[PDB]
Amino acid sequence: TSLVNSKLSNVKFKFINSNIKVIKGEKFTMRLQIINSSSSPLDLVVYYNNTINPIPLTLENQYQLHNKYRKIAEGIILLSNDYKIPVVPPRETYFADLRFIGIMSGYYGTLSGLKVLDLNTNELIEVGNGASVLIQ
Amino acid sequence: TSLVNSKLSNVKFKFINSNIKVIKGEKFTMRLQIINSSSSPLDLVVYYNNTINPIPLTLENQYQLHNKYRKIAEGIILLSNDYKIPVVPPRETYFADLRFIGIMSGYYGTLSGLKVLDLNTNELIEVGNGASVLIQ
Amino acid sequence: KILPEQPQLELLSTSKMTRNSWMMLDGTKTDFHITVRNKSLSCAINHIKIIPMNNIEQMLKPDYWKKMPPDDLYIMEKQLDWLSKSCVRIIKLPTVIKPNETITFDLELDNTAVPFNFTGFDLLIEYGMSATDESCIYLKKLSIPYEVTLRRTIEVPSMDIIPLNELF
Repeated sequence: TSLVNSKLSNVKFKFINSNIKVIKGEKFTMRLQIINSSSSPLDLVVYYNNTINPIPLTLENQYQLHNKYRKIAEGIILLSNDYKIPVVPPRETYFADLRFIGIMSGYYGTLSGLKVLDLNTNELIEVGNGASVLIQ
Repeated sequence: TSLVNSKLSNVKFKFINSNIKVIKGEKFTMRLQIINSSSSPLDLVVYYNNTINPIPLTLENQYQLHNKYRKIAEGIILLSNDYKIPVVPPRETYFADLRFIGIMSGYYGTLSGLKVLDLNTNELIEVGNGASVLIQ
Repeated sequence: KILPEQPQLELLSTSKMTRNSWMMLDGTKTDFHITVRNKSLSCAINHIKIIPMNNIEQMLKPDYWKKMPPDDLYIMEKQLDWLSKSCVRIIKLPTVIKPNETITFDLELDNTAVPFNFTGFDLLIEYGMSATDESCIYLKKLSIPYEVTLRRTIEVPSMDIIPLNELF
């Protein structure tokens, strides 16, 4: 579960420190490791979207879902948005040094929003499931 | 004479301030204008040669020539040696911001050694003819 | 019909140029000097006017405003107006030249807000000699071109808002 794989590919993603706790408002860093062994390099780009995902359910469940999506959207901000991971040559590894800062205290277990787009087949793998950020 | 063009090509070179006077020891900056209008971008690379040119003349003239070559060789140094001027697209211009520092007091009129190599046809044009550095 | 003697301007030199070529770092504002001389030996000009007009003001068809919304119309036309007025400008120009006088005047090229197709500049001047106090001024034209190239520098390609929720 913590180790997240990519569909229709062989690449692999893993946070070196998947569990981190830090005071709110202090920028922190996460080292995202990429393992590539398929055939060829890639140009995958990582980005965090701070937009409320539209909701599709009773009013209680509907508002629970909206609160969850709001906290996901405007809780954490990635200070290297639309980053271009340069090259990941075959049978080699690489570290994407992501930088964040939290603004809304909470427990962002398996944080969504952080999703990495592969610019070879338009993959939208949810790489952010291997994170357990806890900002006070 | 001060304005120098390139043989077997249309690119043209000119220093903004070809007449510069600075105290010896202090590093100075010389702004080289490139004109490109021929067909296509160039990948020219500029360097300063700090080796004594081998001599080919009586002893008098031969030692005069050797002293001149030594003064050219170990007088000035380019602090951006082997600078790859990135691109000069056609019908445009570019400023190669060369940076120097002198170590021997003298008048280096039409200084040699500063020669720019073109990595398309191996042109070894003498771009330094439009420089008149004087340093005390 | 026979007109009196007319003058001429030569463009003796420009200070920081090489055959009217320059580079700009897309946000920095520079300036330089223009030197001209009246060739005529008998009478000189009593009227100068500078009207720069670059490529983009030259390379927009007369009907651009037909089918566009008000907001983009305002944005583009504000850019055009600023480029017409607050762009490359003259400071401390002369008002009377003398025969065979090499006069020099300054020119400030300010491009803090120009688009990424500003590759061209066609400063044209119309000096003239007043007639013999009869009814008119005899104007002329001179259309010196400049080929300035604009590099690229810091640019913002995206935005967000994300309002705050909790004090720190």
